[PDB]
Amino acid sequence: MAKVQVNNVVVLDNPSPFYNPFQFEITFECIEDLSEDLEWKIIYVGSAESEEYDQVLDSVLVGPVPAGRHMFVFQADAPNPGLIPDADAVGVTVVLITCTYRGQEFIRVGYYVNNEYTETELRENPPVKPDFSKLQRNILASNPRVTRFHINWEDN
Amino acid sequence: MAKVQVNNVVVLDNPSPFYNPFQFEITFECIEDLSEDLEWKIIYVGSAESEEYDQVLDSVLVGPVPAGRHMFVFQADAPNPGLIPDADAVGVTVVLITCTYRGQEFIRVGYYVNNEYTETELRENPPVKPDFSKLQRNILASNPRVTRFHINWEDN
Amino acid sequence: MAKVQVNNVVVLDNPSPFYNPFQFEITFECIEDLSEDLEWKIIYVGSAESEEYDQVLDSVLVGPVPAGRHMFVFQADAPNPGLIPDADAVGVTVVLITCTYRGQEFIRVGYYVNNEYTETELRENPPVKPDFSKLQRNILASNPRVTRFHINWEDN
Amino acid sequence: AAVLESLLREEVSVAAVVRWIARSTQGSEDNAGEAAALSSLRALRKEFVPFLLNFLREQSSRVLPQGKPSRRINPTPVSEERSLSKPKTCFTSLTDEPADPARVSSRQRLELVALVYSSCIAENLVPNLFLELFFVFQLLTARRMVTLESPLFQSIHDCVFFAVQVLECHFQVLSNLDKGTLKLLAENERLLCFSPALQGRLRAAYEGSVAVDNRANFSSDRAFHTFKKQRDVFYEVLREWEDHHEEPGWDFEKGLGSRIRAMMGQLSAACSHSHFVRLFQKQLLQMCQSGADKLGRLWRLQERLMAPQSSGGPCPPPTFPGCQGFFRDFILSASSFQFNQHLMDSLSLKIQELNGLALPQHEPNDEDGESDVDWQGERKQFAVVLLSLRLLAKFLGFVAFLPYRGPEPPPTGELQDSILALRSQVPPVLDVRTLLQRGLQARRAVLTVPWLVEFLSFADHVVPLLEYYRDIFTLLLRLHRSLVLSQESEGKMCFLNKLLLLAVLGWLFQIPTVPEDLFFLEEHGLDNAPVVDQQLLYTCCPYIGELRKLLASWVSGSSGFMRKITPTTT
Amino acid sequence: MAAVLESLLREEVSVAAVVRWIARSTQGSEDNAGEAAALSSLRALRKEFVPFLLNFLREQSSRVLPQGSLTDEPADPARVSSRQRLELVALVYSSCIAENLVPNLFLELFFVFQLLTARRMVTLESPLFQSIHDCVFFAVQVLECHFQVLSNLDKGTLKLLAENERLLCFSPALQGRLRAAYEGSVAVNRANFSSDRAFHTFKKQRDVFYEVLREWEDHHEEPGWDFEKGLGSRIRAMMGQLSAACSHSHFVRLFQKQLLQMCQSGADKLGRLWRLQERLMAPQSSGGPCPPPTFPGCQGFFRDFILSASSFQFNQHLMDSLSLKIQELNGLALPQHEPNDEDGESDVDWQGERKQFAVVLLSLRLLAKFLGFVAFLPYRGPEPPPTGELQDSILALRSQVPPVLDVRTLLQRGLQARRAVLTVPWLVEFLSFADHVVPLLEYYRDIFTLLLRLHRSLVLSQESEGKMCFLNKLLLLAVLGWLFQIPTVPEDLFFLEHGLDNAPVVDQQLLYTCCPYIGELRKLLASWVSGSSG
Repeated sequence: MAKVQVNNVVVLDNPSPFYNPFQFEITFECIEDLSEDLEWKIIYVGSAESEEYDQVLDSVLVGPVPAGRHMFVFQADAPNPGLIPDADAVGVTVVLITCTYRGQEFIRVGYYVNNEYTETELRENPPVKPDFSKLQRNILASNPRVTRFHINWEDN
Repeated sequence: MAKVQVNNVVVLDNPSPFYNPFQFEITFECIEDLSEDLEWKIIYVGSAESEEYDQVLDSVLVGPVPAGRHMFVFQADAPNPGLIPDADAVGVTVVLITCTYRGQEFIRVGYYVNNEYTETELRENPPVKPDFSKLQRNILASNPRVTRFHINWEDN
Repeated sequence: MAKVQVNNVVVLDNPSPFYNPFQFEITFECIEDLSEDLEWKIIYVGSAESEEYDQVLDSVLVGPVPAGRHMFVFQADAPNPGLIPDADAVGVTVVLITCTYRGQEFIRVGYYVNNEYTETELRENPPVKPDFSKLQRNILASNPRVTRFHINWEDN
Repeated sequence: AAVLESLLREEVSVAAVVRWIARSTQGSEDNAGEAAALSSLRALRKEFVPFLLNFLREQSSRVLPQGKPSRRINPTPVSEERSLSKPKTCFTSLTDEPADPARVSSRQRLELVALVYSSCIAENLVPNLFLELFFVFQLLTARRMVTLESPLFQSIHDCVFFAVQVLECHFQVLSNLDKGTLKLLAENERLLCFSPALQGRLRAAYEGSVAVDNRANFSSDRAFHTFKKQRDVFYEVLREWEDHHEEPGWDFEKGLGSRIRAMMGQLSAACSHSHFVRLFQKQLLQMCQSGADKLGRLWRLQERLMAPQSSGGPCPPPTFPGCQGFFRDFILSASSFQFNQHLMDSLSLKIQELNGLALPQHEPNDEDGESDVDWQGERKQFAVVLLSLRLLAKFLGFVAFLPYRGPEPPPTGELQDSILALRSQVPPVLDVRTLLQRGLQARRAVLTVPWLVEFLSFADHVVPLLEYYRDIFTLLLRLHRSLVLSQESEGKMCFLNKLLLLAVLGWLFQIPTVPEDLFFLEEHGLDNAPVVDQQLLYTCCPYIGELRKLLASWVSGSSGFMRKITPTTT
Repeated sequence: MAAVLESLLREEVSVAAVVRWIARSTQGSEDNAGEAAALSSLRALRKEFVPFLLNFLREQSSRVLPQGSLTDEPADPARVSSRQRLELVALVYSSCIAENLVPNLFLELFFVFQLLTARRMVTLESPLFQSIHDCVFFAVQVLECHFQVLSNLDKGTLKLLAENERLLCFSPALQGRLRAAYEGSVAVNRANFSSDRAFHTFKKQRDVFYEVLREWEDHHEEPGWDFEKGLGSRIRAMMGQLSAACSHSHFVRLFQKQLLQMCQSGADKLGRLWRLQERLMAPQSSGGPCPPPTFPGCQGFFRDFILSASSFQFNQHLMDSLSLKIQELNGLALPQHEPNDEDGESDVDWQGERKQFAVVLLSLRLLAKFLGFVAFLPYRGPEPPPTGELQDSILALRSQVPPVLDVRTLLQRGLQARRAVLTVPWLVEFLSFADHVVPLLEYYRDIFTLLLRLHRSLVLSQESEGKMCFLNKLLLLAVLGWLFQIPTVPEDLFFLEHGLDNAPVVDQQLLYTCCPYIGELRKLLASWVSGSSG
């Protein structure tokens, strides 16, 4: 009987360079009133080898949430290319959008992001040193993979 | 202006093997509380040539009759076969209902009955004798004929 | 999942002398089709002391019974006054309306019947020997006491 | 049939064969020829009694049917502007052959068969004693024939003679029946015609009978308020049922299912099922277990209205009469796992508590009548306890086996080992086997068995195959075989206790769920006190009255092609 | 209580003496008179020294760990104040952990990692943690003793530990050991259905069930998809139609078969995609090395299904089938390898048997979980123990119905037969779904007492030439500590007064599948690294 439920998520700038900030549209329906401020986070998995390279893009504190269907925007700065390793820069990765309440997480709407090279010469000849300025990020918005957990939505 | 006004005469058990008593569920309307008692009497036309063969099934008297939409169910016996002339009874005859108020009649209803056999042979080679073992009377055509008459509603 | 269900039953002309025949209108709703004929019975409780004086007024067979809402009437001859004991003639008794299928009973809608004397002198001076000609039988139709049992409505 | 014919020749005495079937020890008086014949026929043992019973059923088929002015009609004032009441169109000789013992054919054969039948029934070889007594009464009240080779019933004289011969042996059972049935037997004409002595003894017996809450219990405060609301709703639905549970057409489901399910949901919400189950059980026990001449007559009439189903013979299936019905419907309509589990737990607790009550009974000292109340007190106490136990057990057995009960007879001879393995895992809701064993050991059978029978009557078609319930039924079979209504050893068990236990056990062993072959398969203290009286016996077993009805029926039919009315359509 | 803590801090009584006293060890001839007398006198205060000690460290850690331009001051062991007290407290803590006095070993290890991974302070009398230097030194001192547990963790977590700067700063030898670690670690029918209408109706209901499951598979991850609104009407209609023609047994067999079949279940691009897909279904991530019971992935569906069914008939049949299957599986022989010769040609055989066991165990866990979910479903609720008194009625009412599965007898037979690795894990899974009133019945009280005795008998330091392999010990200790740290189980319960087990059957993959919260340690390190860059 979670007070907050989530519904369709629409990523707007799905076609963009590697430096364009993220932009998500989440339609979360809250049933009754909350007592604190919802905390949203974006975690970009810099490398598939391990979490060591995870980047916390930006954490927002949004809680004007009377019952009803609500909206906001979650623009966050692009990941710093320096930390992402070389091999995983050119491959396909995932970006996780998480939400927490009272420091407890309850939804992880994810997204499979891909990183190609736009110019044909680059795909034909992948440079040894990735050049992020000419890298293209496509987020597969058609196949979101959400996972939901049960938490205690108590008063205190 | 008449104090009595029939409003239907349901036929009960229309398909019936012979010897089954006639059943009629009458519903009639009274607007003022007439003092005397009505007289409902039911007639089976034994033969189609003359009335001497007509047999009075029975004649009930009804009362007291206060104002309102009253009803009853009437069950008359089977016709007497002793006075039956011949197979003419097997022909379509009529069973009628007449109610005499103040001792004078003011209505008739026609219900031509198809007095039909049971065995298939009895129709292909019907016996000359009016055998009553198998027959199908009481099959009413459901034809509400109303021969309204201006019966005198004298106060005394 | 009773094949046959029952609904309001209206006893016609509950105020009548002791010799007037019974008159019931039973509207039994059948769900799907039956393979045999319902057996309805009237049991007049002659004496409350024991069943020894019960009178089976008349048993009727009802069919065929395809699906649908159906109704009928159960006219039966009045109980024979000879069998009814002396003390119990003037008191209140019961009349039981039973139905059976394949020799199995599944409804016993009952009725509390009462037997008064119309004229005031008889009530003031109850004769030692009841005279059935002047008794009035009133059927309390407003408080029927039905009882339902469960039977197997199989094909065979 | 060969053994039956051999017995008919009087080659082997009836007592000898009866004792041989019971596996009694061979005494020194055993005859060589009879013993040898019975040993040789032992291969045909274990089914002789069933074969004899079946033989009577077929041969009884011929004796029983099959296996001027006028009135005035004060019109009813039921205007009810509705339905067809609406306007429309422009309307605007067969004699009763008295039974006499003179016209009897093969009297010797009838006597031998009747004696063998009486010996078999009196030794508890048959499963249900009262079923056989009902059949004997049916033979005694046969009207007319309906249209080894020679039939054993040539005329109504033969069947009546057989019935009276069988009844002669059984006098104690008949003597202890209701007053009304005693009167009917005493005044019966056929008894006088065929056996004046038996009728006189029964008349003497009839004359002798005539001569006689808080905030602490409920966690939190929302739970307290919602439980109060649901108790109010439960009482509302109960009052609605009480007011409307006999009017024609009132269906429990349509009437109350939505409300019961909503109650169930809100009650499961705030985990308050335990308290509601406590209330439910308390109401169940309080209600279900429960001119002056005009009041007595009204009571008799009201008893007539609520008499059990007339079609059911002396072995009717389990049923919930009167208020109990409601609760069954309730349990059915809730259809909630939570409520069902809590109800099973509560019923188990109440049954365990009640079955263990001490119930110190009177000590039979002196003949003083000043102690009247004491007797009445103790007896009433026991009766109350027992009745409550039965009720509770019944409902427990109804809900415990609810998921498994269904019109699915035993699957088949093989391929069912999987089902038995699956169903032999979950432990029983109530340790009925241990309770039965402890009750039998402590000599409390009258209190422990009846409610066990009520519990088991709601078993499945696969319960008699499990080892646990198989052992339970074997123990019940031994107990029933140990209850012979002729013996006495100076304080084993009072007669009426034996009658009650035997009746209940036979009814259990004649339920469709229990296989017919199970009964014929190879083989101080609360008890021993006058704690069961006629009223308690007839309350526990409301099918003995069947016998009375039969006699009454005959008398009524003494004073008395149907019709073919076709139903009206919609 | 505080007095005993101060006495230990002053070194009047050796740490070994007090730890032995807490462990109820027999008093040997070498016991010192003064220490023995003091400990005997304070025995009245035993059974609560350890929880208070944990609370004391938790409270003092609050200043160093948040909640429960700025430069990052690197941690160095030179600027350490009151080094003696920190070293003594760390030694006592290590002794307590190594003797299994604490409920959950990995909870304590997680706390140690948190102390080792403290960023900055957030704004006897003197606190024991004046700066990150003190907490880091304490954490490294405690971790030094525990090397086998760390050595047997994942390869990745070993690498993150290996590259940690603070470990190198405070204990180079430990780093050389865990480096060697990462190194080696990388070097590696018509008869069943009565009648024919019932058979046909079962075919339709099976088709409907597979249809609803396919709908779930297609739609159980899209945002907004609620199981109830989606499938409750269809599931309830199926339950009714199946109860109608008494076919619940066959449907439950199919349900259990599918449950076992489903739940138990460029090339470089595919492998990396698999790792990402594992990331999608990663645990709750919120925190806690002892998370509450949950249904991850396909299992979730079935739970929802049962909840939507809300059918007494189906629930009873499922309980019977699950009990039968669990008893059948627990009795499998599972012939393990005989450690003879060093031949490698028999390689495959080992894995064969091992895999078999793993499969069996996992299945058992799953089944047990669902059994414990449905058996206690009617009783579970937000109703903690009513109160100290007036509960005898509730205990009497709830102590009558026999348990759905004779878990006590199975546990006792498994322990006697030395099959703990196979019998305990699924029992823990079953018990984790109890209510707040189960840890009070005599039956389950004895069950928990036996589990406590077993847990106290599992110390990760001894060896007697073939008692129990280390990884088996780790698995059992982790599962038992997790069991003993669920809210339903009272906190005071722990503080109250040949063969499959001998052979190696649990490996790293099985350990991490059975206990998907060891990775928490790894997570912490990763977090630090990320926060080091940020």
